[PDB]
Amino acid sequence: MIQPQTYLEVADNTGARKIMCIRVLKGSNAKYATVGDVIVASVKEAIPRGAVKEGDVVKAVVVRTKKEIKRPDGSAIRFDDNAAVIINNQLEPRGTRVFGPVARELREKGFMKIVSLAPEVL
Amino acid sequence: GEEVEVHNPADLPDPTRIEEILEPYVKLTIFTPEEYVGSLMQLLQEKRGRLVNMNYLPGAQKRVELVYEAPFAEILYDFHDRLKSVSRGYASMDYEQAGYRPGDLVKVNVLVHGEVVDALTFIAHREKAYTMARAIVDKLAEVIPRQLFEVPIQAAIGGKIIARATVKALRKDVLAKCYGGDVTRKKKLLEKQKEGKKRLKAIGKVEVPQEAFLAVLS
Amino acid sequence: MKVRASVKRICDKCKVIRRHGRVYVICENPKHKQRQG
Amino acid sequence: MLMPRRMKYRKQQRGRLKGATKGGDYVAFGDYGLVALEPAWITAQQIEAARVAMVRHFRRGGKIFIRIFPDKPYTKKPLEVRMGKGKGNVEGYVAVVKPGRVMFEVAGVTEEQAMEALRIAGHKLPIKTKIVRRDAYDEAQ
RNA sequence: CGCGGGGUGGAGCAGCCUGGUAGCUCGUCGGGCUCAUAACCCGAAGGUCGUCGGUUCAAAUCCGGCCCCCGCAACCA
RNA sequence: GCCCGGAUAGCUCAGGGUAGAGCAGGGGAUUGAAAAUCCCCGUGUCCUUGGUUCGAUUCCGAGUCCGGGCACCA
RNA sequence: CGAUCAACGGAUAAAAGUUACCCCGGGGAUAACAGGCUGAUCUCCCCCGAGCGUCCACAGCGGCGGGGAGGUUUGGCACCUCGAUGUCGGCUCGUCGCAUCCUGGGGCUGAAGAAGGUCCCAAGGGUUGGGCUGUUCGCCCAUUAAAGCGGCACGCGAGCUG
RNA sequence: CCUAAGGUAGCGAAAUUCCUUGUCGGGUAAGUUCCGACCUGCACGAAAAGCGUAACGACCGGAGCGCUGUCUCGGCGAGGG
Ligand SMILES: [Mg+2]
Ligand SMILES: [Mg+2]
Ligand SMILES: [Mg+2]
Ligand SMILES: [Mg+2]
Ligand SMILES: [Mg+2]
Ligand SMILES: [Mg+2]
Ligand SMILES: [Mg+2]
Ligand SMILES: [Mg+2]
Ligand SMILES: [Mg+2]
Ligand SMILES: [Mg+2]
Ligand SMILES: [Mg+2]
Ligand SMILES: [Mg+2]
Ligand SMILES: [Mg+2]
Ligand SMILES: [Mg+2]
Ligand SMILES: [Mg+2]
Ligand SMILES: [Mg+2]
Ligand SMILES: [Mg+2]
Ligand SMILES: [Mg+2]
Ligand SMILES: [Mg+2]
Ligand SMILES: [Mg+2]
Ligand SMILES: [Mg+2]
Ligand SMILES: [Mg+2]
Ligand SMILES: [Mg+2]
Ligand SMILES: [Mg+2]
Ligand SMILES: [Mg+2]
Ligand SMILES: [Mg+2]
Ligand SMILES: [Mg+2]
Ligand SMILES: [Mg+2]
Ligand SMILES: [Mg+2]
Ligand SMILES: [Mg+2]
Ligand SMILES: [Mg+2]
Ligand SMILES: [Mg+2]
Ligand SMILES: [Mg+2]
Ligand SMILES: [Mg+2]
Ligand SMILES: [Mg+2]
Ligand SMILES: [Mg+2]
Ligand SMILES: [Mg+2]
Ligand SMILES: [Mg+2]
Ligand SMILES: [Mg+2]
Ligand SMILES: [Mg+2]
Ligand SMILES: [Mg+2]
Ligand SMILES: [Mg+2]
Ligand SMILES: [Mg+2]
Ligand SMILES: [Mg+2]
Ligand SMILES: [Mg+2]
Ligand SMILES: [Mg+2]
Ligand SMILES: [Mg+2]
Ligand SMILES: [Mg+2]
Ligand SMILES: [Mg+2]
Ligand SMILES: [Mg+2]
Ligand SMILES: [Mg+2]
Ligand SMILES: [Mg+2]
Ligand SMILES: [Mg+2]
Ligand SMILES: [Mg+2]
Ligand SMILES: [Mg+2]
Ligand SMILES: [Mg+2]
Ligand SMILES: [Mg+2]
Ligand SMILES: [Mg+2]
Ligand SMILES: [Mg+2]
Ligand SMILES: [Mg+2]
Ligand SMILES: [Mg+2]
Ligand SMILES: [Mg+2]
Ligand SMILES: [Mg+2]
Ligand SMILES: [Mg+2]
Ligand SMILES: [Mg+2]
Ligand SMILES: [Mg+2]
Ligand SMILES: [Mg+2]
Ligand SMILES: [Mg+2]
Ligand SMILES: [Mg+2]
Ligand SMILES: [Mg+2]
Ligand SMILES: [Mg+2]
Ligand SMILES: [Mg+2]
Ligand SMILES: [Mg+2]
Ligand SMILES: [Mg+2]
Ligand SMILES: [Mg+2]
Ligand SMILES: [Mg+2]
Ligand SMILES: [Mg+2]
Ligand SMILES: [Mg+2]
Ligand SMILES: [Mg+2]
Ligand SMILES: [Mg+2]
Ligand SMILES: [Mg+2]
Ligand SMILES: [Mg+2]
Ligand SMILES: [Mg+2]
Ligand SMILES: [Mg+2]
Ligand SMILES: [Mg+2]
Ligand SMILES: [Mg+2]
Ligand SMILES: [Mg+2]
Ligand SMILES: [Mg+2]
Ligand SMILES: [Mg+2]
Ligand SMILES: [Mg+2]
Ligand SMILES: [Mg+2]
Ligand SMILES: [Mg+2]
Ligand SMILES: [Mg+2]
Ligand SMILES: [Mg+2]
Ligand SMILES: [Mg+2]
Ligand SMILES: [Mg+2]
Ligand SMILES: [Mg+2]
Ligand SMILES: [Mg+2]
Ligand SMILES: [Zn+2]
Repeated sequence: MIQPQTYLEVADNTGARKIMCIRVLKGSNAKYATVGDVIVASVKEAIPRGAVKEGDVVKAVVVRTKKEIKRPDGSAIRFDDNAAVIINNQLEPRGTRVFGPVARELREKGFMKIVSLAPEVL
Repeated sequence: GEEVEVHNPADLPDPTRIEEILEPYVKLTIFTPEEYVGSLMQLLQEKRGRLVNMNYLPGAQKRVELVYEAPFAEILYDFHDRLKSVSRGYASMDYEQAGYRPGDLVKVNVLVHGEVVDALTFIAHREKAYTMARAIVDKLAEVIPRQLFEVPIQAAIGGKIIARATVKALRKDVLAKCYGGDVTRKKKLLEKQKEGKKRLKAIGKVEVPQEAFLAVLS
Repeated sequence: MKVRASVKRICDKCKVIRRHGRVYVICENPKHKQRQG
Repeated sequence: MLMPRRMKYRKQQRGRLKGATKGGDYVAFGDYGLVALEPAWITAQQIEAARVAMVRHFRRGGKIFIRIFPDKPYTKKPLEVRMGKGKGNVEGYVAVVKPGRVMFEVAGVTEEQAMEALRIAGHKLPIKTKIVRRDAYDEAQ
């Protein structure tokens, strides 16, 4: 449940450590972004000599959220952070490792590359 | 003697002492089917290729082979695409270098706000250069940073401008609180602004952004 | 269609007719099709 | 465009626009003419636009007679200015044309050329007009 | 736009209250001094007075139009 | 667009009986050779196109443009 | 005989300013807001067809000139309101016009397709979130089918802000 | 040419800069505000003091962190009406 202003942890080795959401890429006036949605975001913190650097404007898919998502089996899942993986226009990760669990919803929404890179799909 | 105006139309020798600018030409052979020929020739005309030769390989009946000497630069983007499109695909092409040759070519300079932008100096054939200059002047108009003063954009074939565009002229609505009624109070603010734009026009060095170069040079 | 106040022959193959009060031009060249308005 | 070379007075009162034209009602120099059907102050810029239009039409051949002259100065207050403080400044000259007046005449030109040049020229003036052809009635005048 | 001032050799200024007369400094040009340049000395040219009109026997001058330049003003909303 | 004008040599320019000068050059004079100075010499398709004239840079058109006025122009 | 008593029927022989610290009597006889009348200016639409558009005046354009409409601009006028009709901008709540931003239907195209351009019909609904600035505007960022323009006392302070 | 004499140091788009959101640089995804600079100071300038200055300020700007019903966007609940 991400909206502009919200800070996300970046769960990949692109070099970004924190990004802030500047727009959720879903329709023309969507209020919120959940797991498997795409955001435009500003890189707020990065490690040196990374691939992305502070000030860059990037795309990213939400990979975990702190607000639980409700599943059609009747269950729900909740994570400790709101986190994202930086991706390109082809929805491909720009890094080569993803860190931490990710949500199973990423598979249907078309982020298979990210889903395999993950250490756990919940 | 001779040498080559290299990767810099700006870095010419002094067109004071000059007598021959040389294009690269090329021996260009076109295997069309039938009388797409009619289309083909119109294409090679505006590409300024001299028609040297044509020969029918008869049998049925279409097949014609056309030989052309054409400026090398006049292919390179555009041509192959248009060869293919006016001929529903059946036209072929091959070539080899075939040397150099004199061309009636002009140096077209591009100045923004009176200053010559070397980065945009090019070189064209006097049949076309106006239409070339009539184009860049206007695309540069749409991407230059609108200033506090109106910015002229110009193209000159050596010391004579041939194509002109103008950028605004961002201004302040100096009359915004003027519901008095007295025209003298609008004039007072209008005079001062007119005087200031003169001053900012005279000493106003505009720089072209690297984002504009990429926009004109696509 | 060309919708104008002054509709007129454009080429000699053009033909001028009256239609629903407005003056019309019809012609074998569709560019010349005009109704008044 | 025409204006008097010198004037006794710079500003003059508007006057009325009554009556048929006083003179200049018969074709006097050419073969065809354009005559006014309504009164008006025809401005110099208008006259110039009518002249040029017919000129353009006679690119090789033809004589154009301009038989109206803008001698009446036209006055206008500066914009956004209250009433008073004297009469406006001269901003142009007009010619007073009453109905029946011959304003332009063409000669040395085929009938078709003449009635087309005068038709365009009419389209440049603020008044309805009628194209006319030198008559025995002009000769008798 | 309103008020006031102004426009004169190439530059910067007198002259015009005041009609008849155009001056000062520098610059320019010809000559000298010096080996030479400047400084300096001698000699000369260059103004029809922004421009059109009027008044007058006569206009830089006086009066009006037009052009341009400078200063001041444009307030209560 | 508009009023005033203004497009004349590579450049900055003077101007109804085919137009020049500075300047850049190239060459030459001066010098031991240069700089400076000076001499000599061009292609002007008198901006482009059309017409006007016996004769057009000039005049009539049109086209593109340049410097000042108005006007659009947070 | 002393008058530029020239504010020239000539108030004293003798006279300038300032008030945002202000006060009273009056005036909608008279300005500023809004309304009205007008429509120069403004916006929009036409007429003419000179010139573009390799070719072709009218796919798209439209010199010089000409005719109108609107009543959103700046004004002109001074008609009700000065024993008071509270201002800009925002927020809130809208509703209306259509000269249509998107979406629906068309005609033309310099419309192969797709995507455009342009004009015709069309007002049912829709017409984002931010940075700057009091701002309305506008510029920028990120999007979007689109990020329309105007009227309603430049809608709306006995509804709020200030 | 004119003046009594022609504004020095320092400072400068400023509590001053009109034109003006001047230009350049910083900060922001985006900065008419802000900070640094430039100097074209309409109209800074030396006890109506000039340029600075540690500390101090319920003074007025600009930025970030923290934290929040200020807001997305409103819900519920309590008591006095
Ligand atoms: Mg945060
Ligand atoms: Mg992680
Ligand atoms: Mg940084
Ligand atoms: Mg008002
Ligand atoms: Mg027509
Ligand atoms: Mg038919
Ligand atoms: Mg009139
Ligand atoms: Mg009048
Ligand atoms: Mg009056
Ligand atoms: Mg008047
Ligand atoms: Mg008419
Ligand atoms: Mg002088
Ligand atoms: Mg005297
Ligand atoms: Mg001498
Ligand atoms: Mg010697
Ligand atoms: Mg005079
Ligand atoms: Mg006399
Ligand atoms: Mg005289
Ligand atoms: Mg005299
Ligand atoms: Mg005289
Ligand atoms: Mg006052
Ligand atoms: Mg006021
Ligand atoms: Mg703005
Ligand atoms: Mg008295
Ligand atoms: Mg009196
Ligand atoms: Mg009296
Ligand atoms: Mg009396
Ligand atoms: Mg007395
Ligand atoms: Mg008093
Ligand atoms: Mg006062
Ligand atoms: Mg006070
Ligand atoms: Mg008090
Ligand atoms: Mg006090
Ligand atoms: Mg009192
Ligand atoms: Mg009353
Ligand atoms: Mg009244
Ligand atoms: Mg009264
Ligand atoms: Mg009101
Ligand atoms: Mg009322
Ligand atoms: Mg109207
Ligand atoms: Mg009306
Ligand atoms: Mg209409
Ligand atoms: Mg054409
Ligand atoms: Mg056509
Ligand atoms: Mg109204
Ligand atoms: Mg009004
Ligand atoms: Mg009113
Ligand atoms: Mg009355
Ligand atoms: Mg009142
Ligand atoms: Mg009262
Ligand atoms: Mg009452
Ligand atoms: Mg706001
Ligand atoms: Mg509304
Ligand atoms: Mg409609
Ligand atoms: Mg439309
Ligand atoms: Mg539609
Ligand atoms: Mg296509
Ligand atoms: Mg299609
Ligand atoms: Mg479309
Ligand atoms: Mg269509
Ligand atoms: Mg609708
Ligand atoms: Mg709507
Ligand atoms: Mg703010
Ligand atoms: Mg769409
Ligand atoms: Mg917005
Ligand atoms: Mg209003
Ligand atoms: Mg209101
Ligand atoms: Mg209130
Ligand atoms: Mg309010
Ligand atoms: Mg009320
Ligand atoms: Mg306040
Ligand atoms: Mg308060
Ligand atoms: Mg001294
Ligand atoms: Mg000072
Ligand atoms: Mg100093
Ligand atoms: Mg400064
Ligand atoms: Mg600043
Ligand atoms: Mg100041
Ligand atoms: Mg700025
Ligand atoms: Mg910056
Ligand atoms: Mg940055
Ligand atoms: Mg930056
Ligand atoms: Mg930036
Ligand atoms: Mg800035
Ligand atoms: Mg600043
Ligand atoms: Mg600062
Ligand atoms: Mg001070
Ligand atoms: Mg002082
Ligand atoms: Mg002192
Ligand atoms: Mg002090
Ligand atoms: Mg200080
Ligand atoms: Mg110290
Ligand atoms: Mg301090
Ligand atoms: Mg304090
Ligand atoms: Mg901020
Ligand atoms: Mg709340
Ligand atoms: Mg409650
Ligand atoms: Mg309760
Ligand atoms: Zn037809």
